[PDB]
Amino acid sequence: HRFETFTEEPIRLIGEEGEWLGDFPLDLEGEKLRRLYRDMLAARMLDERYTILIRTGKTSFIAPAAGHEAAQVAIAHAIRPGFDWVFPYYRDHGLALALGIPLKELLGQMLATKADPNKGRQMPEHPGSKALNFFTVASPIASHVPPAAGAAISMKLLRTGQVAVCTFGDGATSEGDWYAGINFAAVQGAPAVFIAENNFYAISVDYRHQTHSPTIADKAHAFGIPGYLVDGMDVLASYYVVKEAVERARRGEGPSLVELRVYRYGPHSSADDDSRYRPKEEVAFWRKKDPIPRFRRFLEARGLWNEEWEEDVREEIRAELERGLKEAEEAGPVPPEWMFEDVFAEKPWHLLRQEALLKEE
Amino acid sequence: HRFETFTEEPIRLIGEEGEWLGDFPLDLEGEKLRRLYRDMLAARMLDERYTILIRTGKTSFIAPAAGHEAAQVAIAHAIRPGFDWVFPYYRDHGLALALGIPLKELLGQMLATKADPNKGRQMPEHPGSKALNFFTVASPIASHVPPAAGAAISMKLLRTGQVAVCTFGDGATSEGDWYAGINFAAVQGAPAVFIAENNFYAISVDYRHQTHSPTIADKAHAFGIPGYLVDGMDVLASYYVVKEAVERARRGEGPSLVELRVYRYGPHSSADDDSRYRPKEEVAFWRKKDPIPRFRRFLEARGLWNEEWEEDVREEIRAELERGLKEAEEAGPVPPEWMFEDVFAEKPWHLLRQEALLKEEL
Amino acid sequence: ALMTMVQALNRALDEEMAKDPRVVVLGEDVGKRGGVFLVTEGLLQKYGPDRVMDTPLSEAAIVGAALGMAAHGLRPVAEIQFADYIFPGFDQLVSQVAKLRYRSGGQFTAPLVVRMPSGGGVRGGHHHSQSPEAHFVHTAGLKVVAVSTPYDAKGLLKAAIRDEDPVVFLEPKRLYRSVKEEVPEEDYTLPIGKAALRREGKDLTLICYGTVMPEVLQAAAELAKAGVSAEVLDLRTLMPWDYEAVMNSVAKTGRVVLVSDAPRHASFVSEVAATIAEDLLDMLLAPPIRVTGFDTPYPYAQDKLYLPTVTRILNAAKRALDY
Amino acid sequence: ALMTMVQALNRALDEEMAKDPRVVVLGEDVGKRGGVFLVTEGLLQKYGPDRVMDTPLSEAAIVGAALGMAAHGLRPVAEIQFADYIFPGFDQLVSQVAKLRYRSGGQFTAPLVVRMPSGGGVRGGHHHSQSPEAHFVHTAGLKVVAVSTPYDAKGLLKAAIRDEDPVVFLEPKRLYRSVKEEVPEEDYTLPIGKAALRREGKDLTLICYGTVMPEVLQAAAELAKAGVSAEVLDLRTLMPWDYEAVMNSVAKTGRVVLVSDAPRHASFVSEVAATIAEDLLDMLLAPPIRVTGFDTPYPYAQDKLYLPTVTRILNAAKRALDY
Ligand SMILES: Cc1ncc(C[n+]2csc(CCOP(=O)(O)OP(=O)(O)O)c2C)c(N)n1
Ligand SMILES: Cc1ncc(C[n+]2csc(CCOP(=O)(O)OP(=O)(O)O)c2C)c(N)n1
Ligand SMILES: CC(C)CCC(=O)O
Ligand SMILES: [Mg+2]
Ligand SMILES: [Mg+2]
Repeated sequence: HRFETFTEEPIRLIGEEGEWLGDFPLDLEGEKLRRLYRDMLAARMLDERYTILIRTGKTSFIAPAAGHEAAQVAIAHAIRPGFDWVFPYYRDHGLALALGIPLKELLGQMLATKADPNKGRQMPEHPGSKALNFFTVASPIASHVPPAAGAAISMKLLRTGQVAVCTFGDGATSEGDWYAGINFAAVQGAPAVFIAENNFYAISVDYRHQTHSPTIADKAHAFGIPGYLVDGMDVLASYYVVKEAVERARRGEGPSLVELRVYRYGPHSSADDDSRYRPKEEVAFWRKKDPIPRFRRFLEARGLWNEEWEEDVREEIRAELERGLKEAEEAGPVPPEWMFEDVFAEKPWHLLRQEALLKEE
Repeated sequence: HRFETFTEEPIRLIGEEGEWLGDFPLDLEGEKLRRLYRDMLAARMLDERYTILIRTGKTSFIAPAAGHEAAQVAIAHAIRPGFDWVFPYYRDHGLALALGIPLKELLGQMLATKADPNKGRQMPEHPGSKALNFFTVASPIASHVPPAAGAAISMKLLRTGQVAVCTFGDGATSEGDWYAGINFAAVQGAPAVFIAENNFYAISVDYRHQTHSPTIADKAHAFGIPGYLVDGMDVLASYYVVKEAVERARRGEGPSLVELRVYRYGPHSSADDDSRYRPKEEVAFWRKKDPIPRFRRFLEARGLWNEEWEEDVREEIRAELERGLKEAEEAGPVPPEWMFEDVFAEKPWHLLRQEALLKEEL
Repeated sequence: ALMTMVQALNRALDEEMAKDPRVVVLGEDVGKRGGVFLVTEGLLQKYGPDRVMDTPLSEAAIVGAALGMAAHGLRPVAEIQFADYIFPGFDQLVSQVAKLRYRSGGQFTAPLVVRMPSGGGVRGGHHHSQSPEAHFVHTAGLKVVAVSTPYDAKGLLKAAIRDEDPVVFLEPKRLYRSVKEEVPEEDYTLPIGKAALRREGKDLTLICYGTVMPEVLQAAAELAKAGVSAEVLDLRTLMPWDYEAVMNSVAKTGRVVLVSDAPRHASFVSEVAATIAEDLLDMLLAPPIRVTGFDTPYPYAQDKLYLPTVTRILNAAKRALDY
Repeated sequence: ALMTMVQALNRALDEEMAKDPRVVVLGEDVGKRGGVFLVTEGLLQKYGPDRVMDTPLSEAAIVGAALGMAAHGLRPVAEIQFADYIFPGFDQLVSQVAKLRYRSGGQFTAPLVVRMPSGGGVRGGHHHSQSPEAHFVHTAGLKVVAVSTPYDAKGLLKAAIRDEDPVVFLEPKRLYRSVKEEVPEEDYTLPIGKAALRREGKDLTLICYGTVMPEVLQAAAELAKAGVSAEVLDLRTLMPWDYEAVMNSVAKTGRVVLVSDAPRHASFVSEVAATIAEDLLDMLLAPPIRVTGFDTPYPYAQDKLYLPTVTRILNAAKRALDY
């Protein structure tokens, strides 16, 4: 019914051998459990497809999300897509995918083609969708926390019954705006859920040098809101705790801070060298905690998984990826004139002049 | 000895009848105890003097510190003035007085005369002293928290053995820089002590609309450092808890967040109207909690206070105040030229041209 | 009805809030207290805590939440107690607010207003605010307005509240009650982006706005005593500014002096000056002269000297005329 | 020895750190990582964690702590990973750092350096391309330096570290390894506040700095083949800028073009341009022309159309010459 706050050990629901560890009985249909797995696989494969986009030069930058799948897919399923709002950051393409954002739009933004509803205005890993309330990613770390708080306050005043989820890494919790935004949301009892995808690294800076609080969940005490420590490699534990936080917010009980402990298997980004500041013992250790194989065992133990289904799912996903990429590419390059559009609702005199000057070029 | 952290009830040491509540023996000599009292009177009297400076049009702005005496005097005595650093805010003139800053300089800053070592650059309530490591007050709320952290880190790297105390109000705890600065200090285990003078108001915004954490001390959890809830109207509790945090810092154990619960008897400032958002009941109720009378009874119960001594102290104080104001005034107005001084070590070409352009007018 | 700027601004908010339930006011001490300058007086009492809300002491939270509210469904009018204090929430303003429409390809908008008192020039016991408009003008995506009359205050604030683009609204504190003016109680707006001709002249163009208005107007009067007709042009909107109005005036007079209390270097008047030189060189009879705040932090003691004086403005006018 | 700008900068830091124990480096990923651009590579292993320290992800903590350290006894060189990310720490930079000496009547000083990669031409989008120098130049109390060669990189950074005044040091990232120029291994410094003459000419003056030097120098070269002798001036220091160097050149040539990738409105080149028009109108044979970045957030897709092209510069030069 209600998870424990500030727990000593991270909350986990999936046993080492695929057994259910929850006090309450599992209440998700087999179809839904398979959906969760499907989405994680799609997320992992999207990530690997991104790697290829780098190698072929189709995209100039990527932020490997491998290892974040359980957390990202769980979040996507704890809210109501198209109704609730999501304020993500650059590494959430897995969450974006499971939320329902068309591959066409994601790959379109990665490649900066007309398929990008964001019109190729930003560098890769900056998705955004009006239709799915996926607040367009901004580069400055934690800068989207105050806005998330605001949207939540808006939902409360307008009594829309919506919820706003805000995701960010461990490093983000050190920014002043992170604290300021949440503090305000907490004071207003706003329906917002702040979720940390803690991978113990902010590029090369480790958690030990990031903050002195033993956990991120503890930071919740600074706002007087509940904080949860969760195994982010456990898709069920992540879904249920975030789900509970979301329901709490939706019923007007205020925000919560959920810490999903995960691990970044790839380098910080395509412009980094992971195996240049991390102990192989640590990486190896965590590679055995991969959320996908872990949930696979849980499904297998219940007759919800088999090798043949694995193959079909992977092949369906691969086909979709190709279709999506093809559509994004065929959309064509964004027009040069678009550079002067959307700065304001309409172009003022100086932009018209600047555009005109450029056109003469 | 170690005080309890995150206590539900604020830490107190002075009983209502002057009884010692500590779970350790009172170790302050009789003289030192009387000094704490003396300084609180001085702080209070300076504050009332500020009220007159406004009425008489001598200064254009004051931030009444009446009610913060126990907290401010305690902090001033928990550290080693001239050695340790202080990163204060505008309402700490009581702390500045007890720390040993010359009245000539405090009032000079209030009157913007050449007596102000800060050269009348900022509005009143912005004292600053190099001699006493009193980091010059800045206007933007909590902007002094990160610097305090840097100073502390410097003290650690240079093995000076100094500590940096940083004071601020409840409202300041809502700023991002407040959090960002302390977080860095905690991660580095820097010898810094962050002290909140919680008067439950940020001008007109009450605590309830300021933050959702039940106390400011609870915020320490976000940094993994100890947090203390203290009765800011109890000078002994304030002195000892802060002192302990200073010692913890001095011995390399990292920072602490100390919340001193006090009350702002006057309006936020001379530009505000207290009786416009506060019930006379609340104010009167905390009036009975004046830290001065409370500590008086404590000394009285030990034969360390008497009417005669009080009058003697008050008279010596009011004389010092009049002398300080006199010196501050006779200092003379700050020169218009100083307007271009200290922007940089030396005035660059554009400032020279600008300073020359002003003379075409003077 | 005659009223001060404070009264006009207050009436503008009251009016807009009565017209649209989505208009909300948020900031430090704006509710119960009615604001440190009383601009929001009585609004909480009339519209309630869900329409007028005191916020925690954090400019990042104010600007940022406003952006979130605007993107979601409200029309927030945020207040930064003093222009100087916008910095703690500077990133929210320039990275989130200013670029929302652009970075989202138009999917998300920021119909919000951020008002704030600025400048010094008055010792009422309040903080002297160094005008930071340049920071805003330099940032693409923000509309910037600075008013100087009760009539303009009402007309433009209402215009900003209806404008879908983010608007930074500067209110010179020295002008909050410095003079009453006839302000229609009927609904009306003024156009953002259009300058106002305060006085027509043919010998000298005085480009200005906000804080310095008083000294600039008196300087024109002094000039009139000497047979010199100065054209005083109050830009009002700094972004996008009235290019036409500026150039038409300079073209006429042939000589111009730009005045502002903002620091000189990379200031907004510097932009206008550089643009006049780049486009109307052939129409200049004298060099565009800039009278601005000095390149120093705002001095409390020498406030009288920092804020451009009538004399400083006249010395520049003379230099432009005798050229 | 021949080295890239990164090598020169690293050399400078190493030299000053070996020279003075008080010199420390702090910022995100500056230690074990050696910096995201390798500028601090090896310093940690050589000087220890207490002199090269990784910081939490907070620009306010970085700048502010650097301020506190400088005021107390250290000589910190703070790093902001990308100039675009200076904003979260903006208040610390403009309120604490810039005004410390001033507001304390000289009692406290800020001997600190704030390094940051900047400029476009690297497909950085909105927050990996900005050139925010204007924000700094407009703030009294800060010295601003933008280098464009490995030689200047070492000389000016060393200078900055020795200067007791706060210095914001900008490093155009596209130039981090653009070339391997000759850089003396011996100890030398360069004067802050002095422009560097790249090309002597008499038909046109090209004022620029940082990011755009490649296209500008190339524009000069192409002007030569066409018979036009253009003088190229790299300001190097934006605040205080070399007033004499600029006026002398313009006095001679009579026509000037200012180039920068920073947004146009209220930019730094706008300041110099406005100042040229104000003090040398009589020496101008053509309007001061500004080739700047467009007044829009830095676009990803149209990256190459945003950054000034050699063509764009030549067109400006042509208008100046054909005037
Ligand atoms: C304000 C700001 N400073 C610095 C950067 C550069 N930067 C980009 S990603 C990153 C790491 C953030 O780490 P974390 O929040 O843990 O997220 P992760 O990448 O690990 O998922 C940094 C420092 C930035 N984008 N914004
Ligand atoms: C960044 C910033 N925002 C707003 C202000 C205006 N302001 C001045 S004092 C004050 C109240 C601060 O209250 P608190 O920190 O509780 O201290 P107190 O005055 O109650 O002791 C405010 C909001 C400011 N100085 N700086
Ligand atoms: C004097 C300041 C520190 C407080 C009042 C203000 O900020 O206006
Ligand atoms: Mg991380
Ligand atoms: Mg308070």
